[PDB]
Amino acid sequence: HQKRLSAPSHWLLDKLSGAYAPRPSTGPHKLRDCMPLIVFVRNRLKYALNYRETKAIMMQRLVKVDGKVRTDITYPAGFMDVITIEKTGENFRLIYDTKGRFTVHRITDEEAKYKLGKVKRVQLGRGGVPFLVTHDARTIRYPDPLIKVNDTVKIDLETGKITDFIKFDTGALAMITGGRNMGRVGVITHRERHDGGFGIVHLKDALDNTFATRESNVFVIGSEKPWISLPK
Amino acid sequence: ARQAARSHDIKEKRLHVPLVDRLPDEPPPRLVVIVGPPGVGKTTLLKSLVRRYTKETMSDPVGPITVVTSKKQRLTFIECPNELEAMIDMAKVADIVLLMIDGNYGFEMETMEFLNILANTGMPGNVFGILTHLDLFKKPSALKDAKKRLKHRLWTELYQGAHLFYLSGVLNGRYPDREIHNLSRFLSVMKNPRPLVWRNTHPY
Amino acid sequence: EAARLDSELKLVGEYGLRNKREVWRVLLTLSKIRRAARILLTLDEKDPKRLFEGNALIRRLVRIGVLDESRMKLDYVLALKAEDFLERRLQTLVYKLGLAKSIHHARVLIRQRHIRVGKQIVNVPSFMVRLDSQKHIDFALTSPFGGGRPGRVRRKKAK
Amino acid sequence: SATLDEFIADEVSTAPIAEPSIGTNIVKRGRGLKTAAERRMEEERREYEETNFVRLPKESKKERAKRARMEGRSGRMNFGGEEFRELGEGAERISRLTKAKSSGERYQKRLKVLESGRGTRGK
RNA sequence: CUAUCAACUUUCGACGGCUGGGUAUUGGCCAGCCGUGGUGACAACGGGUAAGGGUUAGGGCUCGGAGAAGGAGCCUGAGAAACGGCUACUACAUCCAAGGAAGGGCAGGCGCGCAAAUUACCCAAUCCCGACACGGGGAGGUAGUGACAAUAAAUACUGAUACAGGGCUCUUUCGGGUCUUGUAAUUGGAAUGAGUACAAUUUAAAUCCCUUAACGAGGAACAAUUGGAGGGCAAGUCUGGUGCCAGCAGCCGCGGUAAUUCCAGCUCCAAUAGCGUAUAUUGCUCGUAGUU
RNA sequence: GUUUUCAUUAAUCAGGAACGUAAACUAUU
Ligand SMILES: Nc1nc2c(ncn2[C@@H]2O[C@H](COP(=O)(O)OP(=O)(O)OP(=O)(O)O)[C@@H](O)[C@H]2O)c(=O)[nH]1
Ligand SMILES: [Mg+2]
Repeated sequence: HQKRLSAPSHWLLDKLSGAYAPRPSTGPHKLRDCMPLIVFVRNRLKYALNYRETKAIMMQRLVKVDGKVRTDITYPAGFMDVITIEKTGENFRLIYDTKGRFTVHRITDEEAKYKLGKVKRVQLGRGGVPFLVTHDARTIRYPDPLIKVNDTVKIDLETGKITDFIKFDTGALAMITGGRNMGRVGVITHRERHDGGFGIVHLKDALDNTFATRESNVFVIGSEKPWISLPK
Repeated sequence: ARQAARSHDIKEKRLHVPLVDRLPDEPPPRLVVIVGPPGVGKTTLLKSLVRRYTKETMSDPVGPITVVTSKKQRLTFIECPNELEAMIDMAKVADIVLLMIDGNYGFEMETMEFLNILANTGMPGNVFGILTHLDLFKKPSALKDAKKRLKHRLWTELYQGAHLFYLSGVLNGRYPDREIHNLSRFLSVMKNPRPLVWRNTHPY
Repeated sequence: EAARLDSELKLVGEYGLRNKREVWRVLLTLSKIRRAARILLTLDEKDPKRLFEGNALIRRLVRIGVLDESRMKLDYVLALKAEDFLERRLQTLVYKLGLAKSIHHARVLIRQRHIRVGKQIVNVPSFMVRLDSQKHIDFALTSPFGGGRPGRVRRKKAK
Repeated sequence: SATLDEFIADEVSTAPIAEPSIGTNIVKRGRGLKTAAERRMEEERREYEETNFVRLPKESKKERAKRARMEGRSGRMNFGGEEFRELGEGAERISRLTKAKSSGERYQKRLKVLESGRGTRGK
């Protein structure tokens, strides 16, 4: 039940939606790194007008998020969730811009079929099996045995299996998803360890601005290989 | 310094002439007149007030009606008929006055006559303007204009900033319960009557 | 004082004003503008504050049509006056454009909604008409001097 | 930077500024004029009523308490169509911006006048 | 902030380490065993009670302990020592057929005998909770009062004719200055917003706003006020006194109240939907701390 | 006055200390 100004500055609200703002329900993505489905439908896309209209869209099986039907209105969809609407025949993708806000991208089924997800941790689960945890809280059982931490994975999204992976690399272009230099698509050119907590990388854009961002806030997107269509 | 000035002004406002109270320890019921022009609904307000207090639907209430309103004090309601002899008889009698004005029609000579008869004879403590027939209106801008002009004329008549209640409809032949409930909120909690010299010397 | 009374009476007579509150209102806004001009003259020439703020003040006064387009110095902005402001009022502009016979006729017309400034009719006679908007003062289309219905006494007489 | 921004748009930048048709920026039969800042807000209110076309409440008691108190603490005044800003801190930025923005032919004549004996004497 | 606070802790263990208990877990947190500590003039400790951070042109905007009559003990649940319940004691207090039985808040008015803002309407938007599209929300939004201020400005505009000869001013006054001014005169034109108001619209339903057909001005009215200064009056009244004068004044007079039409609406000044009043006011010398 | 010495010893007074019949015309200049 937070106010419209206490809502974060990256899912935008104008002077229109009242003094209050919806809170995202608990789910895969975080609270402050989130776009709820009602803000995506009626405050960003404007396929709806009111809360009851958004409910009348959501309750019938017309909005699918990451390939599954998401019914509740304030479902969290933070980063790179393909959002398939079949009556309009569109699939939107959530990326950022250079200023630090949410951006929507229209696309069809060929790029809508896969999800590029960053690995959070690799472990040995119960049954003596290695399993893999992404930032979408997707756990994949029996992964490829080189996919370590901070590697990204092309998730199939019709079975959910691994298809390809991109390694953490000095020389692979990356996207920033946090910090004071948030949302700046550039190339990882250096990486400093700082063992004892909070190591960094040094990263430059396409046009020569060096800056240091933390290896938590980084997010690998591809060496050149823009596997998701960043908007031209 | 200005706090001392305002305190001195209020300390001079509190003062009056030291007249004698002459009120017993077990006081008699305070007398409420229902005065107004003919056809304004004094008997209807009498029925509605006695149903609010004692829950008894009187089909024809006449005479004084005594009613227990608190554990210490009680009231009696008398409706003045439309004759000047009764109005001049009860203006020297009334303890609190319920003075009825006929809404869209405006002020009447019987209302002004009783107001200045009461002021010349002896001014009691509480006179409440009750403005009725508000439902005989079509434009609710004319309604608030009539309420404003009748409030200001009544304030010129008796004193500035009086209590003027607005009783809108007639639902069950009686009155609206919420409107008469706030009216009885005002006439239920009470203060001692004003020390009038005629009532404090002569036994009535 | 008799000087103030005769001055305010000359203003109220020469421009058909209602009381001395309108005169004091204009004198207050004139004193505010003139105080800003004196504060900008306090600084030396070619200070950037004086340069841009004085250019803003002079362009504002020339655009609202009080100060003449010939003289554009801050000394003439100091030499401004209430006769120039009351000349820029709407009621004297109707009288000078000749839609009305006298200034009290002009106040009467603006009150009962005959003239319009540009597109919308204007109900207030103290409307500060700007220089660009001075030309478009004319009778409205719903007025019997403009057109439409022949009007009220005309209708009662023609019945 | 308020007075400085209007100097660029009208004197420096070669681009024509949109002026309204004359009667359009009159608020309530002449009771006020809409200044170019207050007019630009009024389109922003209107341009929000065709996007998903739900109507608005025309202000409220809590916004009117705020914006009419803004006149109480400001030295602005609107004498005509224009605004007349006070000469306080808005004038000091004009000085504060401009300080960071500022941060062998001779010998021949001598031998050509040393050759000729002399022209004449004192008349 | 303070040394008119230099010792403080060991006065509920004060600092450890070992062992366990209890906790969701670490931990002198608690219990057994022993060791000698710990802080402090670099300002501990005590005392005073007057209890900001981020967003950076700016202002704005955002965030920020104890109790449910009083102690004591208990119960649920992921989350409470809920105060929601229970038990006992204590303290009020209610019904009764006198055996018994249920219960512990805010809001409002008076607070002199003399006074001044609604007991208004709805979840319709934004938001929240549930078996769950429907059910439920004391946030929120809508309306009403208001001369405390503040904003805009109605109560009239314009002609013709007739008649009167004076109007105005001052330094210098039984004098000078200037030349068109009137009238309760007779008539004529238009303009109309306050109000009345069919509708439609606005809205949860209404109101306001914007649109809007139809009416809506001659004074004796659609009725401008608050102060100040001054003149004129009787077969009236009062007071003074070397007649007729003077002063204070005068709703009051011979008759007459359906009688009277009179200064017929006296003149001037100031502010004008505002304005006034009151009060507050704006013996000598030496000599120490100290001082130069 | 000297053809005399220590070179700030000094200035001012809180506190304090020693001495003890009257009145009635009035940096220089
Ligand atoms: N619409 C409306 N009608 C009313 C209102 N008050 C009274 N009435 C009606 O007016 C009629 C008058 O009746 P009463 O109130 O008895 O008249 P009264 O003057 O009190 O009694 P009397 O003095 O005997 O005439 C009644 O039939 C009422 O229904 C009101 O507020 N609105
Ligand atoms: Mg009766």
